[PDB]
Amino acid sequence: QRRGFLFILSSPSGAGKSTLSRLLLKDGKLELSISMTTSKKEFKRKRDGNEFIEWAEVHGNYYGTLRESVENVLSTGRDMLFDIDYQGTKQLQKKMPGDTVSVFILPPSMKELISRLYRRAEDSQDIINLRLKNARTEMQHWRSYDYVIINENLNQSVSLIKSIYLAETVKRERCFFLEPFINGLIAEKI
Amino acid sequence: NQRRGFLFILSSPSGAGKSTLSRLLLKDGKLELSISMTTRQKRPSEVDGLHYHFISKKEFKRKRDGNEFIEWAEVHGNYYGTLRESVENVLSTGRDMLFDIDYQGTKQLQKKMPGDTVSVFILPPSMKELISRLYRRAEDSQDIINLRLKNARTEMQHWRSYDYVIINENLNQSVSLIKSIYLAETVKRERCFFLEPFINGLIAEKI
Repeated sequence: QRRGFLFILSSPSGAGKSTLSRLLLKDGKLELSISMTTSKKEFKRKRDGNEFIEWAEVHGNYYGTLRESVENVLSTGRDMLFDIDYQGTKQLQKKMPGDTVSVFILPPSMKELISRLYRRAEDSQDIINLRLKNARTEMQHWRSYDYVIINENLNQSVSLIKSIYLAETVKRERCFFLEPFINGLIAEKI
Repeated sequence: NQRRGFLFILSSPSGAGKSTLSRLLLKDGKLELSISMTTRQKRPSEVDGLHYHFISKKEFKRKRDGNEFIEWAEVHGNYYGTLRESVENVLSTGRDMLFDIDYQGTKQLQKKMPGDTVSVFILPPSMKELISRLYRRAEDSQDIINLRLKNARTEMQHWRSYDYVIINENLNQSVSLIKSIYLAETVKRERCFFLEPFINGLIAEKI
């Protein structure tokens, strides 16, 4: 009845990604994308063939989403969740116009962002300060997002994100069933 | 006024449940209802100022020549219009307005205030369901019913003017959707002008 879209969530410091993602995947309406990771020669071949809708190098290995694998899902009306950074977001939005919905999630304050990082004991003060620097770089790209949420309350934020998702499932442009259905109401014999 | 107010436009073929959905959407107070001026004669059960301001054809004409209407249309043989001053006043406070109008008013608002309107078209699941709701509603003479059907068809011809289309299959689900559309648009980036100084605040904050 409708085309699926790629649901793109980004956060400076990307903190609580596993939690917010898990909360949005629980009911099953969103599919997680299975990324190809590092043959190395197939990655370059698929990249040189424009097979990737998104690609990045993380910790010395390549990760990518294949255009074919995403296009299969969206044609069936199933939506896909992406917890990625600005670099991935810009690649998808350029490649999939009309099929992307991007949400940027901001901290209520840097003081609160620092507090959350200082509750991840596996992070030295240096790593904390490096995460703060990357957070400031990411926040500068906020204008590339359809929606921006200030995470003042995680429960409110989950509610808002779910509303964004629900709202986008009934956008006129992606509900291709509307034209024959509405013509059918207009022509129905009474 | 941390973000731009917007005009939340609900349209439906008469008998698809727009009026009931509007009442439920007004309950939590975030939306203010737009009161249209009208040249329709006030019905015995109506009260001026609750849904319409009932004025004369000459007074409607004079308001139109004085540019007082941000939007006006002839709907079912009577004139209806929204005063620009009433919209300006609600939106200056950063507040959102609920609108109960047809496609003619919708198109004017979208052309004058691009980006500040959110339009939702509500459809029946069938015309049989539409007729079933029209009978259950009123004193239900066949003439009024046929004519409401004709109007319903003409309004549905203009569905491409609407940002969202909802098929009213379940009333609770329909309320959930429209409320979800409302909430999503309050956090739409292009109307949150507060963002830039707040994010510059986050980037320039001392750590």
